[PDB]
Amino acid sequence: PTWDRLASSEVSDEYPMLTDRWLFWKSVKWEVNDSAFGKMLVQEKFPQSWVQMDVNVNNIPRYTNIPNFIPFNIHQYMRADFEVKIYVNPNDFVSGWLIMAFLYQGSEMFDYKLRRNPAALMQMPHVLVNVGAANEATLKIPYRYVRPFMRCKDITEPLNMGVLFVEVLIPFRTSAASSAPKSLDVSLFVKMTNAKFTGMVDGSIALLSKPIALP
Amino acid sequence: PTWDRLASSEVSDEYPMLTDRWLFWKSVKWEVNDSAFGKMLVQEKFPQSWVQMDVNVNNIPRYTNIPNFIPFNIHQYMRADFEVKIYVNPNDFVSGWLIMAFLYQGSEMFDYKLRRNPAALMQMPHVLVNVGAANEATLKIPYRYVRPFMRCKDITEPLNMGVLFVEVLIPFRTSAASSAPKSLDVSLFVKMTNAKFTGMVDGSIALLSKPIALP
Amino acid sequence: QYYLPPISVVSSLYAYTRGSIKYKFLFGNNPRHNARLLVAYIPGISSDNRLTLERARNSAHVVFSLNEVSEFVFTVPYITDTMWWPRKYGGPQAAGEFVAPSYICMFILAMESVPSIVTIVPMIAAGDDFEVAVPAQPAVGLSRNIDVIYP
Amino acid sequence: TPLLPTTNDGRVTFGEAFNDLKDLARRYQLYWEGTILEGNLRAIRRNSALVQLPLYPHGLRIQPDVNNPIWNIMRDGHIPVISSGFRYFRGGLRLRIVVEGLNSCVWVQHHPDRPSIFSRPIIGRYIAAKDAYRNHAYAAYVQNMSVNRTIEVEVPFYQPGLYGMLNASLRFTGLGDLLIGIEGEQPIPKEGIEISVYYSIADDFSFNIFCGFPPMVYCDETY
Repeated sequence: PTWDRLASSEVSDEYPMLTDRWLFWKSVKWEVNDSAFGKMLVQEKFPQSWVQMDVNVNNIPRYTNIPNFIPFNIHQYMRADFEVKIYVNPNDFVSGWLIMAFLYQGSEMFDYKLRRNPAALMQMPHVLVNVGAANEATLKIPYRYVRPFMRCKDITEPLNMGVLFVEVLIPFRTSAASSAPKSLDVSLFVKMTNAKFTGMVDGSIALLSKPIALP
Repeated sequence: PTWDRLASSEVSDEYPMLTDRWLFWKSVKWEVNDSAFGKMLVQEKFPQSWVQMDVNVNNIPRYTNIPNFIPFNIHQYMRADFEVKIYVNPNDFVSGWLIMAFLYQGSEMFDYKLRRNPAALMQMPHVLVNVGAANEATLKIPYRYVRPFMRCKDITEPLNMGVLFVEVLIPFRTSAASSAPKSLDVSLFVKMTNAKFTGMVDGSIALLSKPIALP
Repeated sequence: QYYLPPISVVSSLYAYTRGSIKYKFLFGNNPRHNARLLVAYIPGISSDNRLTLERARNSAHVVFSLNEVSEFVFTVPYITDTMWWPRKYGGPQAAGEFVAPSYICMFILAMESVPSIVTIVPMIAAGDDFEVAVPAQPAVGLSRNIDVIYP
Repeated sequence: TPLLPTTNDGRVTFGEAFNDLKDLARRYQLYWEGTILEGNLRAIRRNSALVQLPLYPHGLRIQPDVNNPIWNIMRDGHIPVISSGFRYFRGGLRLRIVVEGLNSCVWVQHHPDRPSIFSRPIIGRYIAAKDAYRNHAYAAYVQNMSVNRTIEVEVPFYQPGLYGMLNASLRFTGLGDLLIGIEGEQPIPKEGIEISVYYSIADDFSFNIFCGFPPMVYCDETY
C-alpha cells in the first residue's frame, strides 16, 4: 500500500547491477570575462538531459550505448531518486561561488523566468561550491512528480521532472596578472537511488526526438 | 572450483529477468516440390544466427532491440546452455519427417560437408518431428566449447559454438489432388538456461559485421 | 445506435476507471482447420502504425493454438503511469485526442472439405480488479427516441 | 545569545494561536467578481450556464482595473500569496457565491474531469457548447435566491494524480470548472447581475513541496 503500486499491476524491474553508480554527464567551463551575478552555467530539464546525454549523428538520443540507461530503452514508465554531485577544480589564486538548486517541474510554472534569479534559488533545495575548499557538493533530489511514474520515450517530452540550476553566487574573480586563469572546469556527476521500471516493451516500439532546450 | 571461474576474476552478471524465456527466431517453409532425402531446411551457426537474428537496414545485427539480447550488447564474454524447440504445423493429409541435430563446433572440421548427410545426423544429439503428432520437439544443447567463454562481438566471428541442422528424414509427401498443400511452416524457438556474461564494457566499443553463411 | 457491452455502458456513467479487461474470443472453425495466433498487448502505445509481428512478440503475449478451445479468454492488465484513466467519450480532451493505456493485437503465427471462412466473435468484460470513480454526465443516452436537432 | 520567552504563538497575550499558514488560508477572500448583462448572455436560455469559473487555489490571474479597485490597490489576497510558495496541493475548496439581482434559482455544478484551459472566467454566451447548460449526474446544488442570496458549497478533490499543480500556466492540473447558471425564464434586469465568489481552503486541503516565493510587489506604491 503505497501509491506507485496503485498505478501498475506488473511489479517493477530493478536492475541495480547496471544502474546506481556515479555517472559523469557534462563538464562546463565558466569564464572570468562573463561571470556576473546570476549567470547561468547549467539550466537543464532533469533527469531528461542526463539520461539523453548520448546523442546520434542525426542527434536522437540512444539509451542503448551506456549500460546505465539500458532499462530506459526497454520500458515505458520509470521512477527513481537522484543525486547530483558538482565538482569544480580548485585554483587557489581565484575566488568565486556556485549555487546549484533543483526546481520540481519548474518549466511549467507561469512565473518560471522570474525564479531564475539567484536570490530565489537560495529558497529551493540547493548547495554551494567554492573554488578553494567546498569543491564537491552533492544535491539530493527525491522523486516528486504529479503522477507516480515518468514516461521514458515520446508520444510530449519524456523524463522532465524538474530543472537543475547552476549559477554564479559570487562572481568568478581573478588576480590582475597573466599567471591567472581565464576559466575553470565544473563537472556534474549523477546517480539513481530507487530505480523502478515498468511496462516492459521492445525497443524500436517508441521513438526519441531531438531534445528541446529551456529558454 | 570450476573452470569458468578460472578464466575471469570478475564475477558473472546474470540478468534472468530479461533472458531465459522462449524467443521466436525464424520460421521456415519447405515445399512438396523440392523435399528430397537430405534436404537442408535450416543450416545455421548456433547460437550466432539466433542472437544476431535482428538486422539493420545496412544489415549489421543490433543487440539493443530485443530485451533478451540486452546483455550481449554490453559485455564481451558469455556462456550459456540452450534449448531449441521446433514446431511444425499439423496438416493431416500429408506426411513427412524432420530431423534436427546440433554439431558442436561443426564448421571447422575437415570433414564438415560429409557430415551433413542425414544418415550421419542420426548419430549426434537429435530430435524427430512429424506433421501429424510429434509436432513439437525440443533439443538440448549444453555449453561445450574449446574455451570456457564465447566472444560476443567482432575482433573473427563471435558466438559460433556449433551448427544447427534441420533436414528431411522422410520426404514431404502429399496426396495427388488440389485440396493438398504445397508447403508447411516450421518455427524454431530458443531459450538460454545458465547465462553468464563477463567483461562488462560500453556499447559502441566493439562492432558487429554483416554475418557470413555456412556453405 | 450502438450495442455497447455492459462494461461500456457503466463506464459512460463515471469519470475515471482502472483495472484489467477480459476479452473472450470465439472461433467459428471446426477441428479440421489449424492455425496459430499471437495475441499480445503493448502497454504504452496508442496507435497501431508502429507494431509488427516481431515488435509485438517482445511484449506479454500468449500464442493460441486455434484448436485447443473455441472460447479463449485473454486478460490485458492495467499498466499505466497514473492511478485513474479518463474516459474517451465524455470529457476531458477532444475526442480523437485520446491515448488508451494499451493496445491489443492479434497476429497470424485452406481445405476443400471444410468451410473456408473462420469467423471470430470478440467478447469484452471487466476484470476482477476493475473500479470506476466519479459520477459524470453520461456519455450515452437511451435510443427510446433516436431523433435529434442539429444546430 | 539568550532567547526570548514564549507566548505560544500569541495564546498568552491575545487569546489564540497563530502557528500555521494553513489556518490563515481558511479565512474567505474574494475569488472573482463581475457583471453579466442581458445581451452578453445566450439567446435560447432556459436552463443555461452563466459563468464557467476555473477553480485554482492560487486564484485567478488578477486583472487590475479602474471600475473595481480591490484588485488594483490590494493586489490579490493572502491565499494567492501563500499558494505561490508551494509547488503542489491535495485538497478541495470552499466557495461562497453571492449572486445579486436575480430572484428564482441558481444551479451550481462542478465538472471535475475538465482540463484547465483558461486563466480567466468565461461569461455567458461564450461558454463552450457542452458546458452551456446544466448537465446530468454532475454534483450540483440549486438555491432559490428569494430564500437566501448566498450559496455555500465545498468542491472536492476529484482528480487522478498524486497532486494538483499550483502556480500552473491532458493538462489535468487542478479541480476543474465550476458552473453557475439560472434555472428558468427570468427577467435579466437593466444593469445585469453581479456575482461575487469568495473561496478558501477546505479542512482536507494541503500545500506540499515548498519551493521559494516568487518576487513580490509592495502594496504601498500602487498610487
